[PDB]
Amino acid sequence: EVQLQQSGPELVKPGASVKISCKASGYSFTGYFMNWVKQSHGKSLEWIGRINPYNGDTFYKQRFKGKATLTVDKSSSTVHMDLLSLTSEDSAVYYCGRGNYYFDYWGQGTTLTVSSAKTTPPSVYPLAPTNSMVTLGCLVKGYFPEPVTVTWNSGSLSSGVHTFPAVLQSDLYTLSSSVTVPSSPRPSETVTCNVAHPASSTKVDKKIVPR
Amino acid sequence: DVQITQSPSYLAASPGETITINCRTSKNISKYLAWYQEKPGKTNKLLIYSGYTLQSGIPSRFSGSGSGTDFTLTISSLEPEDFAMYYCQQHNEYPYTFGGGTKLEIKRADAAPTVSIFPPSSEQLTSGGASVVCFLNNFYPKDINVKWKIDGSERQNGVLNSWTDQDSKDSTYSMSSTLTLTKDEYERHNSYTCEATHKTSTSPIVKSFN
Amino acid sequence: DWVIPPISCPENEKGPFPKNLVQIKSNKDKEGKVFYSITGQGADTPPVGVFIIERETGWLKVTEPLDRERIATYTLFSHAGNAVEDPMEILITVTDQNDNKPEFTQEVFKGSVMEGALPGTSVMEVTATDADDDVNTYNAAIAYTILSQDPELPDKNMFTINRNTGVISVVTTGLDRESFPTYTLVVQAADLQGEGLSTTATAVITVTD
Ligand SMILES: [Ca+2]
Ligand SMILES: [Ca+2]
Ligand SMILES: [Ca+2]
Repeated sequence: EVQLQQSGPELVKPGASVKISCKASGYSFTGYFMNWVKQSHGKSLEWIGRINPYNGDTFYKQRFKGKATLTVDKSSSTVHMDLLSLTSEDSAVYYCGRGNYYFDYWGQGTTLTVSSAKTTPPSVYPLAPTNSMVTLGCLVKGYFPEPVTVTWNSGSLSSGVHTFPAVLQSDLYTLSSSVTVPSSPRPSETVTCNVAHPASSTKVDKKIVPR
Repeated sequence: DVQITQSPSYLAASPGETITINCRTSKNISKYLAWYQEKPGKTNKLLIYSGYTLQSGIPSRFSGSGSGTDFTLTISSLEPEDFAMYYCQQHNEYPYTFGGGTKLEIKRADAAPTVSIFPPSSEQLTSGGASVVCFLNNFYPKDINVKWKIDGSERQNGVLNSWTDQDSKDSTYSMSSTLTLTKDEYERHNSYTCEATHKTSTSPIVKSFN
Repeated sequence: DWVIPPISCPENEKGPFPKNLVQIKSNKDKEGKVFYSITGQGADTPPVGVFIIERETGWLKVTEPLDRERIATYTLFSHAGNAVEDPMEILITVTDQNDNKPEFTQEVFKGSVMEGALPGTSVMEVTATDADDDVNTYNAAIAYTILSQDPELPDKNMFTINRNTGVISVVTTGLDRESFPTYTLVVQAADLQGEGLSTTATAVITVTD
């Protein structure tokens, strides 16, 4: 089984450089060219260039000369891509793919985020409410190191949940989550959202109490 | 460079139907076009290469045609797995280039959005901020518009919107809207309203706070 | 004798159509009006409509893109309540664009070489064809290259391939069957003398006794 395994996500300030790696297995490494493809958020796929692993021979798309450097390490069946003088426009998902022409196998992609913002913990704010179904939520605002994880009642209550993709507001991310329960003549149960934010070591619970 | 126009961008269908996706190229590339499928959490999947050659592991209800400048991917008897993103790529010449993509979404009965409005919390108002949040949940189709009206007056500044993809369990869409002001700019007014305009109602659905 | 020369029209032309090619005239239009029409493949006999004319002016037009690899040349006949002139032979030549890639005659080529063969020993031949005009352009001028060799022992380059003929030869001593009994080469054929469109294939070389 062919497998292209890429290195983990990169978060770097502008002006810096990163090297993204992609390790191949399951086939004779030097038999196929390796490729790198860029995909910006919402945008389409863009081919950056290729390298012949047998001899390091490269070919670049014109607009990436001086932005991207492709290298190979045969002893470890790994291809590397250097990205130099990074800008916010470089923020994207980058894919490696096997093939001299079409790409019959792809890596899972590497996410590059280019930003000058500092690691910031999120502020969590309740969103309290009557129809037979009732919607509750909580707002996750003002964090930078993506991502966060929102669970309701420690994951026991999971259906009826809508965790919305974050939005970049002044170099910081804001996210909201909503949960709907069909609360009834019984006294409305307590409900708390559990916001996990790894990169700041932040585990926070905010209980939603109706006004 | 070979430019590719891939149409349509979006396409809604039901299991069992047959759909087509088209790529037109700016140069005659003979047969050397390939089709790929994209799905979250999965590596991209080659379906057809060289115009009409079915890749190993792909069922024959995927078929390709064309040569020169006009190419078509055809998917007969759609299965639920087939609802995904699709890309063509010419592998004729450097630099390789891709079509803009096609999102194949699943047809579903029209649904009105359940909309809820929320005033800023006690904590946020102590921090000095005031974000009023509006949820528009489980509607279909995805086309929807939100106007914010602060005391009957429309405001387009400070609004941030966020959309989910089509839900996997019930095929609906949801949207979140957030107007952001500060206690100074906030408490000058009394009523705040989001109103949603959608296919399912001739008059917008309105939810207000005081 | 003054005749209309062959009209050349490139294939794969873009819009808009119709596109003018040549105008034909009969000086018998001096006395009275003349009606023009053309016959032949591309106008009359199949294919149909590719070449047309407007009877009032005599403008021979083309209405859709051409493909040299299907129809390389057309031959039409121009005409003029009575016939005015004996028909005129109008030859149309489709000029070539590099729109086809070289293809190897097969995906995998088998070959064998004797262990200890001296450098220069012919091993095998790979072959590709290009469907473009190889007499008036370079769009079918194929150069062969080796893209990779597996394994890379005793040496990284045990073999060479001739740019023009596709013959693969030994360049290094040391072929040993008990050591490395098979070599796999990825071979490439590119047109425009090696600078243009390419495809690949595989050469599998067995080392014998
Ligand atoms: Ca042609
Ligand atoms: Ca041609
Ligand atoms: Ca050619």
